[PDB]
Amino acid sequence: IQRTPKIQVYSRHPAENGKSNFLNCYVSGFHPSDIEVDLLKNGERIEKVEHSDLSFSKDWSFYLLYYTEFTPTEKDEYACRVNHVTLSQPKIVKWDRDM
Amino acid sequence: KAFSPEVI
Amino acid sequence: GSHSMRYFYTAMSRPGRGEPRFIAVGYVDDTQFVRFDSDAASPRMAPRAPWIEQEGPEYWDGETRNMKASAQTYRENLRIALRYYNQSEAGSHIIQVMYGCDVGPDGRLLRGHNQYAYDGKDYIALNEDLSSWTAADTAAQITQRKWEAARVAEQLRAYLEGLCVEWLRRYLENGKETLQRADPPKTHVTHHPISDHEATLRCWALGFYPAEITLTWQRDGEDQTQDTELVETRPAGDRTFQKWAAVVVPSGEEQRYTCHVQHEGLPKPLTLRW
Repeated sequence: IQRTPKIQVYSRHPAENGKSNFLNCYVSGFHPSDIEVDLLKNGERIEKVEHSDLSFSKDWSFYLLYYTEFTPTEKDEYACRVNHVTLSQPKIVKWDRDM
Repeated sequence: KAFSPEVI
Repeated sequence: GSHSMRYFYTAMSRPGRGEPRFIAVGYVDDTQFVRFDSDAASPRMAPRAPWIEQEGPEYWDGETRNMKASAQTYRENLRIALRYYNQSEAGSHIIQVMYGCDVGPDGRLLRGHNQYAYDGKDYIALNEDLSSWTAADTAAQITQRKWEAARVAEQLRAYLEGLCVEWLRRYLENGKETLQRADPPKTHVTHHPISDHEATLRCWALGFYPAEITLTWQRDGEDQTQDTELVETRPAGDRTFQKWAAVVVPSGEEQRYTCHVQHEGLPKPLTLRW
């Protein structure tokens, strides 16, 4: 039985409007390994997104870090969009500056 | 430094 | 366990989409230092930390030839597993391996590791004696018989006690400013009302290395294990990690709660409050 991804959306450094930072989406706990992840700015796909090399935890479930440079503001909205064979449609998680 | 592979 | 070295392999079949993908990564503790991907435009063993960069052409070519040979071997093991489980050539499947050594403060072997999974479930593991095997099912008992007949445990044991430990001690010396440096957590408590009658207290740890940490909430000195929400420890992207722990508290009672933080980088455990 296949395993669905946990998703956390967060910044490298505490957020400060107008200061450069990194927006992270960490996906973990999933099996098998193929996974689709997008970072979004006001609903729209960010082009330049990097990820870490495929690794796995002691329970065999995979993890990856997707990340991009960003400068947060009061009104810009950021989110991570994830699809996996275990999801009937893409899961969208909004960035919350306090989590 | 890695080890060599094994056939199951 | 003062330090560890670990290699992780994932081999994944994909019928109709070419040969199975093989990917390898190596770690010292929570620091990745090498990567191989048979899907790269030109696959080689490639550096992922600055302290491995100084190894010469003999190292990188030796590691490259082994990764190439391993990709072929794990492709065969994928073919063998189908006959072990009565499966067809049309479905996609995954083999994973983890292996390596833990050393104490004086560099001696504390313990050796070598386990396999198939489709994310335990398959076979070398026992702590580095001589005998635990198979999870009747398929892995076939492999066990094969490995007993070829004296495979002996070969691993020579590696785990020899080269594994020797190279680990080399990497710890070359990477000592980072590998032998713990970064303690920066900690604070935040407070977020949810109604007139309740509020969340969140205890934060930021900027720490290595990953291992304990965060716990006490109400009136008693651990609140069933009532605390803990997120998975997560990477920040600059080598350090992040984690929080949250509790929901009656308004007016916030001072009855204390957060407790334990980490290798702290001289002693920390107690915080809002």
